[PDB]
Formats: sequence, C-alpha cells, structure tokens
Amino acid sequence: ITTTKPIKAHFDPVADLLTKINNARKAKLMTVTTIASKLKIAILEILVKEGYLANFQVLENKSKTKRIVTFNLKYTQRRIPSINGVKQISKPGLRIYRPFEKLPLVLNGLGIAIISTSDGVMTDKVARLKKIGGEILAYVW
Amino acid sequence: PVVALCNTNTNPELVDFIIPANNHQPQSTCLLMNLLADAVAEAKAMPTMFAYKPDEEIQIEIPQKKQITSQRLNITRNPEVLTRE
Amino acid sequence: ATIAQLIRKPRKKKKVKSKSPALHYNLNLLNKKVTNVYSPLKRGVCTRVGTMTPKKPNSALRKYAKVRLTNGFEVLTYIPGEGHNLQEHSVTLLRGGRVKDLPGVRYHIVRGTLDTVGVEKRRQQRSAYGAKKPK
RNA sequence: CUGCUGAUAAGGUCUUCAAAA
RNA sequence: AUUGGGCGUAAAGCAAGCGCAGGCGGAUUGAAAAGUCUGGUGUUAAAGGCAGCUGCUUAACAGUUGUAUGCAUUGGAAACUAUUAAUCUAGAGUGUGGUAGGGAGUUUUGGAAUUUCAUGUGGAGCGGUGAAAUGCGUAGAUAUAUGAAGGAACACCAGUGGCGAAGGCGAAAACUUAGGCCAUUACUGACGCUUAGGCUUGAAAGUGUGGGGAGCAAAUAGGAUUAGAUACCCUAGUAGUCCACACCGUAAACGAUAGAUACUAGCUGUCGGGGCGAUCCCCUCGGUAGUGAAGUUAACACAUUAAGUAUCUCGCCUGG
Ligand SMILES: [Mg+2]
Ligand SMILES: [Mg+2]
Ligand SMILES: [Mg+2]
Ligand SMILES: [Mg+2]
Ligand SMILES: [Mg+2]
Ligand SMILES: [Mg+2]
Ligand SMILES: [Mg+2]
Ligand SMILES: [Mg+2]
Ligand SMILES: [Mg+2]
Ligand SMILES: [Mg+2]
Ligand SMILES: [Mg+2]
Ligand SMILES: [Mg+2]
Ligand SMILES: [Mg+2]
Ligand SMILES: [Mg+2]
Ligand SMILES: [Mg+2]
Ligand SMILES: [Mg+2]
Ligand SMILES: [Mg+2]
Ligand SMILES: [Mg+2]
Ligand SMILES: [Mg+2]
Ligand SMILES: [Mg+2]
Ligand SMILES: [Mg+2]
Repeated sequence: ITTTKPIKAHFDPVADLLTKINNARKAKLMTVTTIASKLKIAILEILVKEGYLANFQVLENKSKTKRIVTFNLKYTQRRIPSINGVKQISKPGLRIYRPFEKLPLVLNGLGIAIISTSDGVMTDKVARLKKIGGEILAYVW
Repeated sequence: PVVALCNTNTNPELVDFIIPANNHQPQSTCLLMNLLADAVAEAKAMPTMFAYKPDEEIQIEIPQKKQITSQRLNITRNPEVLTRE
Repeated sequence: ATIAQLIRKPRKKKKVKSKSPALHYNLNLLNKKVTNVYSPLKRGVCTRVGTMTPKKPNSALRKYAKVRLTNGFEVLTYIPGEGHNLQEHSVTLLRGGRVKDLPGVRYHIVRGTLDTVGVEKRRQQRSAYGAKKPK
C-alpha cells in the first residue's frame, strides 16, 4: 500500500491511539494511520477481538526500518460508531497499578478495561478469570 | 417526510429523500418536478407526462428572458459587515 | 495542577478562626502565661454600661457593657433583656453570641445565674432568660 | 462649531397561593 | 479537588529569553528483576470495628467464634516503567543547494521644516480666542528673497504588510553580526520538551558624571473663564526630551490566552521559498488575516495560528 502524507505520532503510545480514535469517532472519519509500536499492536489486536474496530493492518517500509499501523473503525449502516468514549488511566508520570482485588469494572461490564498484566494486554473479564492483575492502560466503552 | 432537490449547498441531514440535482437550471428543475408529479399522477391514475416516455415526448425548451451558463456570480454584493470605530 | 508540582509543594488548607476568641484564653496568674484552652462560657466583670445605636436599618438604644473577663481581655457584650441591674461594676457570666445590629459586639450575658438578676415578667421562652417558673 | 452649565437628608410598601374546578 | 477544581472577559500564564539540578521522553533485540502481579511462611499484643450466637424480663451491656492492613523472607511471572549491553531513523541537530527580510551594534553622508543671526524691499499692525486679554511691533514687527549656524525627528514609499523571544525596528551607505523558510539519494544516531534556583535582555518616566540644547514642555509667572480655578484656553518657561558611560527593572510589558507534541469540515485573501514558464492564474511547503460546521463555553465568543480531543513540564488562584 502506498501513502503520500508524512506520518507522525505522540511519545505516549496509549493516549496517542486514544486521541486518534476519539477524534476519528467525533469527526465520523473511518480510516486512520499511526506509527506502529508493539504495545499499540497488541492493544489493537484486543480491540479487534472485542469488536470495537473493523480491521487493523500493520505495514513495513521497503527497507524494513519503519513500521506503521493503519486501522478502521466499525460504523453501522446509519453511520454511528461502536465506540462511545475513551479514557486513559496509566498516564505518564502517574502510573496506575491495581491488584486483582481492585480490578475495575467499566460501565457495569458494558465496556472493557485494557490491562497489561504479564502476558501482554488483557481484557478485564479474562484478567478476572486468570485471577491476576497489573498495569491498567485505558478505559474503552 | 420531506424530499428535495439538493444542489451541493444543502445540509444532507435535514432532507430524508435526497435527490442530488440542479436547482439553477430551469430545464433540470422542470424535468425533476414533472417527474415527481408524474409519480403522483400515475398513483392517482391519469396518463403520465414525463416518466416512462421517449425522447420525442420528454424533450423541452429553454425559457427566454453557446451553452447555458450555470455559473454563480455577483460576489461583489457581499461586503464586510458595517464595523470600525 | 500537576503531580510533580503537588509533590514539591503540597496542598495547604485554609485556616479556621473562632467566632468568640476571648473565651478561649486562660491566664495562669502565677507564671503569667496565656494558653489556648476552649471554654463555653466565662466569668467577667463589667466596667462601663450604656446604650448603642443599631447599624443601618434598625433604630433603637441597645444595652451594652464593657466587661473584662477572668483573663486580660476587655469585650463589649450585649445584655439580652428588657431592664438590667448592671451598675458599672458587677460580675457577669458571658456566653457566645453575635448581635447583628451593634458592630464589635460578639458575646451575650447569661441572665439570672450570678450577681445579675434574672428577667421576671416573662412566661414565654423564660428558660433562656433565667426566670423562675410561675407555678 | 465649539461661553458657562454645580448639587438633590434617612428607612421603607406592593404579591397573597394553586391545592382545583 | 490523588480519587475530585480552575487561570480570554469572574481570584489566577511570571515582560521575554539562555538554561544546570529535577520531572517526562522515538522504534527493535538480549540479560538481570529495582518498581508491578502472584504462591508459601513469620508477624502485625489484648481490648475496639463488622458478621454470627449465648446471658442478663428484651435492650444498653457482658461474654464467645469468625473476620483485615502493612512489613520481612523465600519461590515464580516478564506485558509496562527503571538499569545495563547493543542496533535503526522517523524526533532534534550538522553539512551542501536555493532565499526573503525597517533583526542588532559601530562609523560616515543627505534633504525638507522650525528657530536664531546677517543683508535687501515694506510700512501698521502681528499673535491669540467661544470672545478677548497678557505678549511681540515706528529701536521698522508679520510678510517676502538670499545666506550662515546648530539641534531633533526621518513626508511620499507605508500596506484588508515584513522581521525578532519580548520591549522594539521605516532618509542613504559601509563594516561587524543574529535568527528564520524551502528541497535534501549526505552525516551524527534520541543528542529532545519543560525548567525550581541562576544568568541575559527589558517602552516611558527617574538617578549620577560629562557634553548638547532647534522645537516641545512637568514645576513656575501672568492673562482669561469661573461662585472659587492651585484645571480645561492663551502668552512666556527650568528640569526633561538628545549623545557617551554607569544604574533603576516597572507598564492595559495585552492575543488580558506559558511552552512542546499528535489528531479534527470547509470557503475567501495576502506574504516567502519550490514546480511550470509573459503578467495574471494552477499545485506543494510554511508565515500572517477574515468567514465558518462538528466540538467547547455561564454567555460573549474560540473554532486547524483553538478557548476542541489528550499527554508532559513550569508558574499561579482559593470571598470583599
Ligand atoms: Mg456664563
Ligand atoms: Mg455639598
Ligand atoms: Mg472553582
Ligand atoms: Mg482577572
Ligand atoms: Mg504572556
Ligand atoms: Mg500578567
Ligand atoms: Mg530552550
Ligand atoms: Mg536537565
Ligand atoms: Mg517507549
Ligand atoms: Mg488486635
Ligand atoms: Mg463487646
Ligand atoms: Mg530663508
Ligand atoms: Mg528615558
Ligand atoms: Mg498663578
Ligand atoms: Mg467646565
Ligand atoms: Mg508657548
Ligand atoms: Mg533634576
Ligand atoms: Mg506587573
Ligand atoms: Mg506593547
Ligand atoms: Mg469567529
Ligand atoms: Mg481575608
């Protein structure tokens, strides 16, 4: 796939993606691109699994020195998205660590909470099933 | 329900049955208005006027008063609102 | 503001001041030191009795007294009653309060507990004014 | 077409109510 | 207001910059395991709290059983932060090539105009105001023509404009010098953002020493107006305004809006580089403006140069 515009990204990997997603949702935009990091790749994989996005697709330069991830939002026929809001918890500076006992439940289970405990990012329900917790990245509902 | 002949400057949200069309050409507006009237007249059962018709009966003339000019002009009558002190 | 900013300079809470400061000062009288011990009501001795005028809207003559407490503070105190036996030199027992008409007055005199006589000719709300039950 | 031109004691009403016809 | 607030107009963004320490920080690989998660063990005195029960005529109360939190040690997890060992170019710099500027300092030069002086013509007023009067004038004023001296500021160009971080920068030239924009198949390889403390600059007024002084003019004197006028008007007028060297360090120092980074409709101008080659106009990258939906706001309004969606750092606010 060929591009024309330069691609930049913020230094904060969770909130960069969150800002991109929120702006695309508010502006009804469908496809967005950003620089690819492995945390972002895993988080997009779990978003696609949970069904908040249509597809995410990683690409590499011809010299294998740069990688960028482009993803599309899942709009219905009447063009209203599945994402309703995003809020980041573990911002730089103040990192949020919660044990299993205090693993949050987002919107009474309607939304999902992204938790990167020890096996990569992990949804709240599967984290509860595994009885182990860790860093809490963002709230998506 | 409201149907309309949107002409590139209309808000699509307000109209339900959008008909992308011209609004400045007295031939295009006539053709489309008569097509809607033809739908109405066929439903209420008289013979049609423009719909389901050949060229020899669809043909129309251009009102008086090279090619036709659908160009929007007269921007000079848009001055800055009265201001300054 | 910012986590680092609050870590460096934490949130300082606004202070709280009392409404009757003169009732919370205790003088030892042997070492001659004043300590902050809270007391509900305190005994004082009057120096000058008289009348003052209420501030803007009210118009009257309200009975005040310049009373010096068991400590070394002299306060202006309103006598809450109709008629008084204060004779410019007596022992009274002040409690907290605040009459709105007179500026500077922030204490009241309990009626009929000590040298100051109670308020007779009262059958309503007398327990506040120190009046014996008619029976 | 630009002269001059200063001040006005204090406190105050006036909305009772929609429950409802 | 960590959970849980704000700084355009209501209290609150330092006047601006260079910035050490601190806080935060691009992508990939390996190790360890300081943070993080989890298992075992020891302990966290009793009483108190919560749940259950018994006994006092039930209760209050008494008794009884269960019931957490943190620390330490040991055993695992390796996703994220920190440490270490390295690779990469996309952030930031450097080089080469295009290039626009009233960016700054030092030294020279120029022309209008005011004033004074000199020399001719001339003869009763000039000046000033709402109206006048102080004032200047037959010792020849105002006016007119020529010349000289000196000081300060640089018409037109001049803008629905340019440069700098801010204050600020506009007659001409030389010398020294600062930053910026565009394109890079080149190089270093995270060297970056913010910045308590520190340093640098900072309108005008003001200070000290020495020069300079044409015009203007605080203080001051007089004439008017006025009930009064220590003010508005007029006639004079010192400091000052000007230069060099040292201080002062404040402004409605304002976009009343800190800096950096990523994203979010469009339309109309204008300025610079680059692509084509008459101008004009088209495209790309940036600067500076207007209008304007989503979005925000108490409203006014802001609206890709945000007061919108978010992050980082600093400063500041807590009724009059
Ligand atoms: Mg008059
Ligand atoms: Mg008077
Ligand atoms: Mg508040
Ligand atoms: Mg303010
Ligand atoms: Mg500012
Ligand atoms: Mg300020
Ligand atoms: Mg800097
Ligand atoms: Mg540093
Ligand atoms: Mg990283
Ligand atoms: Mg215990
Ligand atoms: Mg007990
Ligand atoms: Mg001359
Ligand atoms: Mg000065
Ligand atoms: Mg005088
Ligand atoms: Mg006047
Ligand atoms: Mg004068
Ligand atoms: Mg002086
Ligand atoms: Mg100030
Ligand atoms: Mg200014
Ligand atoms: Mg606007
Ligand atoms: Mg106060």
